[PDB]
Order: sequence, then structure tokens, then C-alpha cells
Amino acid sequence: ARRRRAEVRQLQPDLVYGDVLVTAFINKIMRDGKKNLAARIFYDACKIIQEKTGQEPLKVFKQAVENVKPRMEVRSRRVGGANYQVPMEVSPRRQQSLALRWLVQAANQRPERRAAVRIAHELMDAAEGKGGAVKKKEDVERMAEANRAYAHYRW
Amino acid sequence: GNKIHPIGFRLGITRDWESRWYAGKKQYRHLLLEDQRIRGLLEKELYSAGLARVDIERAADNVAVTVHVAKPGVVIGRGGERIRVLREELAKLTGKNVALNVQEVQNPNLSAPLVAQRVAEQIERRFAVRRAIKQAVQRVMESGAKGAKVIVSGRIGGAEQARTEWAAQGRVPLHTLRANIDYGFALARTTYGVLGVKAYIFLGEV
Amino acid sequence: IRIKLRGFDHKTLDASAQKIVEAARRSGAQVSGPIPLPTRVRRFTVIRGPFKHKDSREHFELRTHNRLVDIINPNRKTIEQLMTLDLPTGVEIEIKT
Amino acid sequence: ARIAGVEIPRNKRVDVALTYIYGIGKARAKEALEKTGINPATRVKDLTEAEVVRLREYVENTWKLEGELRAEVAANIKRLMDIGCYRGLRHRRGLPVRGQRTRTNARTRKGPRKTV
Amino acid sequence: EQYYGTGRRKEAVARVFLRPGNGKVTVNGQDFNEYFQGLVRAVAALEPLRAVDALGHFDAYITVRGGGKSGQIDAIKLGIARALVQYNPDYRAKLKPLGFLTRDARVVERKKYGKHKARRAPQYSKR
Amino acid sequence: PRSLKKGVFVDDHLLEKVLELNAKGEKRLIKTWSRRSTIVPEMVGHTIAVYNGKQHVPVYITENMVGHKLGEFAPTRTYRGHG
Amino acid sequence: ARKALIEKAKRTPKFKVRAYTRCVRCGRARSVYRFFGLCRICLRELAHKGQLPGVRKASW
Amino acid sequence: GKGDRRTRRGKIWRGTYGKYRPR
RNA sequence: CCGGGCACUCUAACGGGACUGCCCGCGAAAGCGGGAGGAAGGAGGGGACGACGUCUGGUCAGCAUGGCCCUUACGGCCUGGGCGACACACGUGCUACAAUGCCCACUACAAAGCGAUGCCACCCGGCAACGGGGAGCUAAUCGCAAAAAGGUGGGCCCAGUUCGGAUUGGGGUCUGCAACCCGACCCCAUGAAGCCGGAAUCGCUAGUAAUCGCGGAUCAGCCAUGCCGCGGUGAAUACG
Ligand SMILES: [Mg+2]
Ligand SMILES: [Mg+2]
Ligand SMILES: [Mg+2]
Ligand SMILES: [Mg+2]
Ligand SMILES: [Mg+2]
Ligand SMILES: [Mg+2]
Ligand SMILES: [Mg+2]
Ligand SMILES: [Mg+2]
Ligand SMILES: [Mg+2]
Ligand SMILES: [Mg+2]
Ligand SMILES: [Mg+2]
Ligand SMILES: [Mg+2]
Ligand SMILES: [Mg+2]
Ligand SMILES: [Mg+2]
Ligand SMILES: [Mg+2]
Ligand SMILES: [Mg+2]
Ligand SMILES: [Mg+2]
Ligand SMILES: [Mg+2]
Ligand SMILES: [Mg+2]
Ligand SMILES: [Mg+2]
Ligand SMILES: [Mg+2]
Ligand SMILES: [Mg+2]
Ligand SMILES: [Mg+2]
Ligand SMILES: [Mg+2]
Ligand SMILES: [Mg+2]
Ligand SMILES: [Mg+2]
Ligand SMILES: [Mg+2]
Ligand SMILES: [Mg+2]
Ligand SMILES: [Mg+2]
Ligand SMILES: [Mg+2]
Ligand SMILES: [Mg+2]
Ligand SMILES: [Mg+2]
Ligand SMILES: [Mg+2]
Ligand SMILES: [Mg+2]
Ligand SMILES: [Mg+2]
Ligand SMILES: [Mg+2]
Ligand SMILES: [Zn+2]
Repeated sequence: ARRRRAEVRQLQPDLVYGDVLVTAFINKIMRDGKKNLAARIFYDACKIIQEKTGQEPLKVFKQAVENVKPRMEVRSRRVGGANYQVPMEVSPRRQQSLALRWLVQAANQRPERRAAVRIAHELMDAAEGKGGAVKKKEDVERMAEANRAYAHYRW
Repeated sequence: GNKIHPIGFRLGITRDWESRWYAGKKQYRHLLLEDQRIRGLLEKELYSAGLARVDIERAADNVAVTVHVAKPGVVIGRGGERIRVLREELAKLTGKNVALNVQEVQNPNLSAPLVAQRVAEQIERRFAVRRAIKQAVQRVMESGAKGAKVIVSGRIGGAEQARTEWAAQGRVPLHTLRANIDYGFALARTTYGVLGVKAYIFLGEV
Repeated sequence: IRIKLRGFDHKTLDASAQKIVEAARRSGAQVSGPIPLPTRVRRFTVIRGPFKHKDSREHFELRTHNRLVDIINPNRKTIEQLMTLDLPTGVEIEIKT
Repeated sequence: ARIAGVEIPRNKRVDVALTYIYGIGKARAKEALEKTGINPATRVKDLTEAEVVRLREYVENTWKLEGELRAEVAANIKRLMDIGCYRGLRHRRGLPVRGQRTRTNARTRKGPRKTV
Repeated sequence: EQYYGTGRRKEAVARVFLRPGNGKVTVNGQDFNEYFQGLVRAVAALEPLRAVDALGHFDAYITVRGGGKSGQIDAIKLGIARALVQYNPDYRAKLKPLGFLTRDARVVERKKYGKHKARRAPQYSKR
Repeated sequence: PRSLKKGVFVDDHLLEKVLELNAKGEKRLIKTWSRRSTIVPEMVGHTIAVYNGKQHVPVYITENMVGHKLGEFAPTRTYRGHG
Repeated sequence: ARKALIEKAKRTPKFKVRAYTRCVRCGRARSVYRFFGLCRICLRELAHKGQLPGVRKASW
Repeated sequence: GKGDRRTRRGKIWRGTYGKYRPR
């Protein structure tokens, strides 16, 4: 807000992987403050991304995450009388947030019926470079590229 | 109009109740009702005397009414006369052991509702309201008081345009709870309508 | 010997719960100490002003505290001196066996 | 149009399939499965013709269904409307019968809004 | 013989007893994993002992009252951490950087008049 | 509605007036203020003027209208439509 | 329609359902607390005065 | 289905009992 | 459960404890940044608390009150009706549109309160609303009372559906003199709109939002999905 830069909340590490990054992904799945249900679905996905592909879920998950991180985004700023889509770098804190949110949102677009499955399948295709989350990243990345001419309007 | 009643803000802190007793669920209403009729009876009669507080205590089917007043004689009567004369009328309505005492008022100018009633009475007598308040605050502070504030509201002097006039001196910390402040209010009926008088006296901070 | 103390005021309840336990522990013999029973609270919610103004309320409450004391080794050495005990007005007392 | 005048949905469990008949809810469905001794969890595409003809015969004889049930509901309202009772007025102006407010809402009895 | 600490969380309170053995754990007359089955957060109640590598050195007979399952879990996490500094006062280190020594005072905030909850204000529309 | 454990409700003062007419030779108009009263098998054939707050409605009683109240057949609200 | 009502409230009804609490102080038909016999308006008036045993402003 | 009286959840919401939520 | 014990937990009163007190650093001071100790650190979180005044704000309908008005009535009493109307229009809400779901069964963990023509354990008749009995308790004893989400399991398989519960038919329960207008509740049948909402627009910064149940006042009963409270689970984000 106005006064001072607020403090970032560090999440209590997950009990299956001891990972602060995994905890975040969990919370974005959490509807209605029902974390336990969100815990299953994600861990269930760890089960699924093991069966349909014999390797470490944490390795699947984390690599999938990196492939969704946008390095450049466009933030609107109506200078003069027109709305300019100013290109901006994305801080790692936001790169994390946007990748995770999109990753879960991309999951909820898929046609597979169980939540456990979708999370797996998106995380599966994400590390392999596909999936709606990576589609959104590439989009937002080209938009900032397209508007490279407004580099001098950056804050 | 935003300020809180300064009495209820201090109950159990700097000010003590005026009906001190326990009662279960099924009797509270009936006992309180009598406490209203009794106050109703006395405050009606004892204005002449200069009523300051009507304390009430209870045990079983009996009640001690400790009545503070500046003129004990108007309460006492001729030799002990009136003090009992009411006690029969009192116990007529009460129908029980009415222990009707009379307590001294050390300084009547350090009694808020007394100061109020006085001023309210004065303005029923066409008295200079601007003056009247300035005097009461002046008399209260001479009585060694630590603070004083007096407010009069309504058709002051008979003017069709209503006006709220006030005066204060020393300290009157209404935001403090440890600050002991007496408050009293009196209604001044006239030919042109109701006038309201409030009194704020700051005795001392405990 | 079951003395139960009910009152709107605990400063008088605990003060009287002193005077009671003091007397029978003096005049023999055993009194099981003053236990502070949980207080029963009757809260009232009221609209501040007389007309409309719904979203402005004031909070009131009525706190009937409770105390309990026992006399373990009774004996009528106490049964008359307790019968002569200066009880405040804001308190109700019960006796049992 | 197997039973009872309606052809109940195949590939669905026999208990729910009966609810697609006018006159039968889940309740009368739980009933006819004991009273005929048929497994509620099996599909209708898996019903024995024996199990069929029994469930059919029972249900058509124990309860009033389709057109007849619709007939009495109609007959019940027709009279209420004709005697001139309040219940009849509300059926004749198409307004809510069960004492609801009519200042707002009531959209199911009236139909879509006719603005002004 | 016995090592004790009081653990509390919101409305939950935990009395916990650490007594050496094979590593058994019991909560309210029930086995730990039995009273906390299907809750992932339960593995965090056994957290402080892992900060001092005493996983199976102590057993635990624990009761718990008030609050909820995960509230009760944090109370447990506090009392078994409490009990360690009584068994080993030199265990203050490597248990406080993990902050296990402290009790988080965050409780359900009061519902206010004029709001639907503690802060959720009723929706409004001027013109 | 009214519990079957209790009785079929007529105001009695009206039920009285009905029976007296059946004996002495029916029938004339009945001014009543009992909308809460149940129509009853003895009331059949008469014509009872039921007050709705403003006027008494001339109501012929038949067989098909037995279980209802007298008030259902005397409308309380005036309404001819909108606009 | 006030004084004939504050007196109609006192007398016993023809049926028990017709019993309704009025404020024993001012006669207010609405918001009447059984425990005091008072309406929320009078309740707040006396409680501030201190003329209500034990009754004090709540805070938590 | 906090509004459907013919369910467990529905009678909970109403605060009532019956065949579908017995005691 | 009994002996026993007050340890613990609690209960409810009285105290302690936080003061930038202490180290490093920047400072003219006040302070600010960081460290330690410590349950808590820089107002620890919430409440109570609202300056002179503003709005000729609201309230003659809670009450008071000047004055103006009515007098077989503009007073008063009663029966019925209305305040619940309905071509429509707005605000605040409830329940939804479903698979992070819905249903059935079994199994857990709260807090605050209330309760003598009052709460009603248990028992038996009814699918049930309930009804008959009947134990206890002026209640840290007895009861409302099950917390619900959660948990183990089984069903449903993407369909206007086992989603959704409106509307209507019918049979009943309860209160109350009396449920036509015009009560709630129960059971069978009926199973509407609704596939996430145009322009527009509201709230919330941490135990918060979201979501789940629970109690109280008023009150015969109840149109409470309202209000005032209480715990359970429990986020995202603040560049500026
Ligand atoms: Mg996206
Ligand atoms: Mg509101
Ligand atoms: Mg059907
Ligand atoms: Mg209705
Ligand atoms: Mg209507
Ligand atoms: Mg487990
Ligand atoms: Mg809450
Ligand atoms: Mg508004
Ligand atoms: Mg009149
Ligand atoms: Mg009057
Ligand atoms: Mg009534
Ligand atoms: Mg009332
Ligand atoms: Mg349903
Ligand atoms: Mg002790
Ligand atoms: Mg600071
Ligand atoms: Mg302050
Ligand atoms: Mg004006
Ligand atoms: Mg008036
Ligand atoms: Mg006037
Ligand atoms: Mg009416
Ligand atoms: Mg109205
Ligand atoms: Mg609503
Ligand atoms: Mg909603
Ligand atoms: Mg359909
Ligand atoms: Mg449709
Ligand atoms: Mg359906
Ligand atoms: Mg019907
Ligand atoms: Mg009705
Ligand atoms: Mg669909
Ligand atoms: Mg939704
Ligand atoms: Mg919408
Ligand atoms: Mg804020
Ligand atoms: Mg829900
Ligand atoms: Mg509720
Ligand atoms: Mg209640
Ligand atoms: Mg009620
Ligand atoms: Zn009143």
C-alpha cells in the first residue's frame, strides 16, 4: 500500500516433500479453505505423474513450473490519451505467482473428469513444453515483445 | 450528537450503582419496578429538599433507601416528623420494611445534578442564561473543584431559533475513566417549551 | 455444610468469601477452600438511537458470578457464629448438607 | 413404452430409472424393488423378463400413474376453480396459490416479466 | 520417568507426557495415527523431536481438549517442544530458530455489529 | 391444517343458527362474521352472507364445497387487473 | 391510540394469545425485554444512569 | 443441496428432522 | 466407576510481564534500521472510547415538551378485513447451476450461551412432523446436544442429471379461542428457472477473505434466508 513495502509470507513446508514451493501450489488449489482436499489432489497427482511417467514428481512439478514463468509482461499505463501496454520485466516473486495460478487454471480447463488427473496431466505437459499454462506464458511474453517500443515508459 | 453518557461509562470504575443488590431472573423486573415507583415518589416530593442521589439496598422483603440531600431538614421535618411521614406513604406503596435514611451532602456545589437543577430553575425565572451558566461554573470552581462544564440547550431567552450555549473551566477529561466526574441533568419547563441543562463536575483523578 | 455465593459483584463476592472462610476456619474446624465457579452472563444488544440507525448498537451485560465454599469438619462451634455474619447487599447465600 | 407407459432409460440403475415415470419418485422406487425382490443397483439393460413383468404388473396396479394421475390433478383443480374458492381464483388468474408475496418474484406462476 | 509441557492453539489445549521407549505415540486414549488418520497436517505434530533427532527415543501419552483437529495438532507440536526444554534445557538451541518454542496468539477475531463478520462489510449501491 | 386430534371447527354460535333453520323449516339469508368457520354437511343448501371486512357475500353452499372455510368463498381483495 | 392502549395492556385478555408485553416505563409495544420489563430505549437510559443493578457496558 | 428438504443436508439447514434426518 | 490426589486441564479473581529496557549502526535531539534475550518488540491482536462543530440530518410514532387543532369524536370498545395486493421497477439476501461435486452408511474434533405451565435424558406407538410415558436439573451436577465442514467406505459418471429445489396435487403433525385471506413442520407425488450472468458494481491485507455448523435476544407458533454473537477449517496479494 502507501506506507511501506509489505512482508512476504513464507509457507510452512509440505510434509511429503518439505518444499515451500509445493505448499504454494497446494494453496492455489484450495477452495473454501479446504486444504486437506487440496493436499490429496496434488499428492494424488504426484502419484499419477509417477505411473504414467516413471520419475520424480518434485522433478516433474518444479521443471513444469520453470516452463510457465514469464520473463516479460505488459502492464497498462494510459500516458496521454491512449492506453499504452508498457513492457515490464517480472520479479521472481511475481513470476512464481503467475506461473502457479496459470498452471492450476490451465488444469481446470482440461476435459478429464477428476481433479487429481488434471493437475497431473497439466504438470505432465508443462515440463514437456505444452499445456494451456505455457500457452498463456508465451502469449504474455510476445505481448511484451510486441510492445518493445514502449521500453522508455517503464517504472 | 455523538457523546456518550458519562455515568454509564464509569460503572464499576469511578462510579458506583444507585441500586445495589442481587436478584434472580424471576424477580429482577418486579424489584426494579418498585425502584422506579420509589424514585418516582421521592424525586417528585424531595425536589423541594434538593435531591442528589437515591441509593437502594435489598435483602429479603426489605429495603434500605439511603437518600442524599443538601437540606436534611426539609427531609427530617419538625423533630423527626417528615422522615417518618413519608415512611408510611413509602411503605404504603412499597408494602415492606422501608428503612428510609437521610445522608449529608458535604458540598452541594460539588453535586452535579444539584448544580443543574439550580440553573434549570433559574432559567424558568427568566434569568440571564449566559450569566447564569458563567456563575454556576464560577461557583463550582471556587468550591475547590478540579473542573466544571455546564450546557443549556433550547429556545434560550424565548428565541424561536434554538441555541445550545455552554461554558467550561479547568479540566474536564471525558475520555479518561480514572477521572472521577459527576454528571447530572435537569429539565427546565417554561411557557415557550422545554429547555435542557447538563452539568459536568470534575472532582479528581484516582 | 455447603455455602454457595451468588452476586453481581465479585469484589464483594470474593471479599465475603474471605469473611465466611475466615470464620469457620477459626471457630473449628475444616473448611474446603473458596472455589470460583464459572460466571453466567446475560448480554443485551440494543440500537443506540430511538429511530432507525440500525448499524449502530451498544453492548450491555449482567455478570452473576459464582463462588463455592465447604466446611469439612463442621461442628456447631461455627453454626452460631456464621449465623452472625455481616453479609453485603449485592450477595445471596445458600446452605446445604 | 414398457413400464408403465414410459420406456425407462436403459444402462441406468433400475431404482433411478423408475423415477423417470410420472407418479414415481425415489421413494416409490425403493419400495417396488423389495416388494418385487429385485436388485436396485443393476441396470435396466440387465433386467430379466421375469423381473420386468413383475415390476410392471405391481406398479401399474399399486399406484395411479401417467395420464390418470394427471387427470385427477386436473380434476382436483377444475373443481377448486369452479366452486369459487380462493384456491380456485389463484388457479384462474395463474397467480401463486400458497400465500407467497406477489409484489416481487412469483415468476414461476406468472411467466417471464412483462415490463412497463 | 516423565516429561511434560502444556500446548495450546486457539481453543485447543494439550497435556503431553514424554516417557522413553521405542517411539510410541498416543493422543486422547487413542493411537496418534489412529486419532489423526487422513489428515496430512498430523505429521507436523511430531515435528520438534526431529529438530533434536529424538524420533523414537521417547513415547507419548497425550490428551487434548477444545479447538479442532489441526488446532489440537499445533498444541501437540508445542507441548512436545515444551517438554524437551524440561528434559534437556540445553535443547533451547536448534528448537527456537524453528520457532517451536513459541505459541502463536492468533485467534478468531470478534464479530462486530454493522458487519456480517469481523470485517466483511455489507454490500452497498448508491444511485 | 387443523390437527385431526382436535375437532372440526365451527364457531358453534353459527352451528346453532344452522340447525334451528333445518328444524323450523329452512331457509333465509345468514349474516355471519365467521370466515374462520368450516363449511359443514348441515350447511348444505342454505345461502350464507359472509362478511369480508366490508360487505356480506351471498354464498350458496353445495356438496362439493364442504371441507373449506366460509372465507374462501368471500373474496377479501378488490382487483380488476393493472393498467 | 396510546393511553387506552397502555391500560388495555394491563388488563387480562379474553384469550391467552392476546397477551403482549408493553414497556412498563414508557409503553413501547416493540422491542420489549422480558427480563427488565423495559424497551431497548429505556433499557439504555437506565443502564447509563447506573439504576440497573450489575448492568454495565460490555467489551471483548 | 442446503434447500432440498428430502436430504440430510437439507434438514440440517432447516434445523428440523424426519425420515431423511432422524434422531 | 470407587479410594485417593489438586498434580495437570480448567474455573475466576489477584498479580507479573514490554519500557526501543539491552548490543550493533545512523542521529542535534526525537527517532529509524538491524541483533539478542524473551510467550510476546517497537501501539503484541481485538474491544470500549467519537474534539469545537457540520449536515435548518433523523426522531412530536418510545418518551418528554411550546403552540396549533378535534369533543356522542380527529375520543373509546368490539367483530371482520388490511398492513402479506401485483401489468411492473430498485436495494439487501438465501439456495443454485454441480465431479475440488451430489447422495447413503459408519467414524471423529468446538465455542458460546440458554433452560421450573422451562430444557427435556431414556423408554415405547408412527417412515416422519409428533404423540404417551418418564429419570434428572433452581444446573462446571441435569438437558437443549448432533457440532458441520473433516474422516473411512460404497454409489452416481458429465447428461437439465441421483445437479438444482421452485411451483402445484394430495395425506397429515403442532401451536393457538381461531391457521380462507395468512403460520411453520412432516410424508407421497409434481421436479420450474437455472450451463456461472449485458452495461455496470460491492467486500476483504491474516487467523483476515472464503467456506462449515452452533447459540441468543423478540417470541404461543412462525413466515429468521434478518440481526447480534461463537468456534472449526483456512488462503491469494500489496510492484507502486
Ligand atoms: Mg491462464
Ligand atoms: Mg444491517
Ligand atoms: Mg417421476
Ligand atoms: Mg409464505
Ligand atoms: Mg400474497
Ligand atoms: Mg496419516
Ligand atoms: Mg468465525
Ligand atoms: Mg445503505
Ligand atoms: Mg383509534
Ligand atoms: Mg400519551
Ligand atoms: Mg402474541
Ligand atoms: Mg413484545
Ligand atoms: Mg436434490
Ligand atoms: Mg494450585
Ligand atoms: Mg519500528
Ligand atoms: Mg483513547
Ligand atoms: Mg429538516
Ligand atoms: Mg411524542
Ligand atoms: Mg407537540
Ligand atoms: Mg389481518
Ligand atoms: Mg410491512
Ligand atoms: Mg434475506
Ligand atoms: Mg452465497
Ligand atoms: Mg426436466
Ligand atoms: Mg433450460
Ligand atoms: Mg433432478
Ligand atoms: Mg394441499
Ligand atoms: Mg395462517
Ligand atoms: Mg454441464
Ligand atoms: Mg460457485
Ligand atoms: Mg450474479
Ligand atoms: Mg486495514
Ligand atoms: Mg457449499
Ligand atoms: Mg442459525
Ligand atoms: Mg431461545
Ligand atoms: Mg418461538
Ligand atoms: Zn420504554
